[PDB]
Amino acid sequence: EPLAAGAVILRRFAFNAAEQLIRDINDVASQSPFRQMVTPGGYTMSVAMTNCGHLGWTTHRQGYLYSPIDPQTNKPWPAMPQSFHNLCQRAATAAGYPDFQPDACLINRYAPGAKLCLHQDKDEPDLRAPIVSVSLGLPAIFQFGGLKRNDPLKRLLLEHGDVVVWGGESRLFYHGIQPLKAGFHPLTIDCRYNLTFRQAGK
DNA sequence: AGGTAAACGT
DNA sequence: AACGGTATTACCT
Ligand SMILES: O=C(O)CCC(=O)C(=O)O
Ligand SMILES: [Mn+2]
Repeated sequence: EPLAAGAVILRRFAFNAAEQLIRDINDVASQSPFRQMVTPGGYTMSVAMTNCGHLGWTTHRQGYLYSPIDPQTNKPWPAMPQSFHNLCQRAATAAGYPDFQPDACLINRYAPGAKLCLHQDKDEPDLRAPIVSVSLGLPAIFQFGGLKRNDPLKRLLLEHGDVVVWGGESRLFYHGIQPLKAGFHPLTIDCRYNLTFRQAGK
């Protein structure tokens, strides 16, 4: 019944914290605005993104990279809000990863139709640390597979406040998001946000 | 050697 | 529309 070895879903874990989380997303984006990044191959992603914390995930021509500087503003990413950090630590603890210290939070925003094709999170040098993923606003279908792209997928609806954590044996599993269905949510109005916490540095 | 980008047709 | 090809290569370090 558990998501996978080392992996768990904490349904509605972030429900009570969500209004403050969303105020702080708005604050982060007021400094480093959401933008749709362009892949190395030249395609614009459907998800709009920004980052907070000491390191931010970015693409550039040469690949994927963590950087301490937002290439759009040329200034450091905004500091990680304490609300984000406190929620992360509680969720990580509840999921069995009490020692997790993220230094990076990638904020994804899904408009209707936006998706994330199956991928692995492998840009982090220390793969001992888990990923903590917090869903806010409109629901989305999350794909969670195995070590190989063709391993069979579990498909789970992720609703507002749901937190998923993966690590250990499932750290490098393929995962993704199916094209967002249009809808209404009273706190985000017409979108989904996802916060993805990582330990990106050493 | 090995790391690793990947987001159209059936 | 769920599944899988593509990187079965071309380039870095
Ligand atoms: O949006 C999600 O639920 C997953 C996001 C994700 O996998 C990523 O940003 O790497
Ligand atoms: Mn991911």
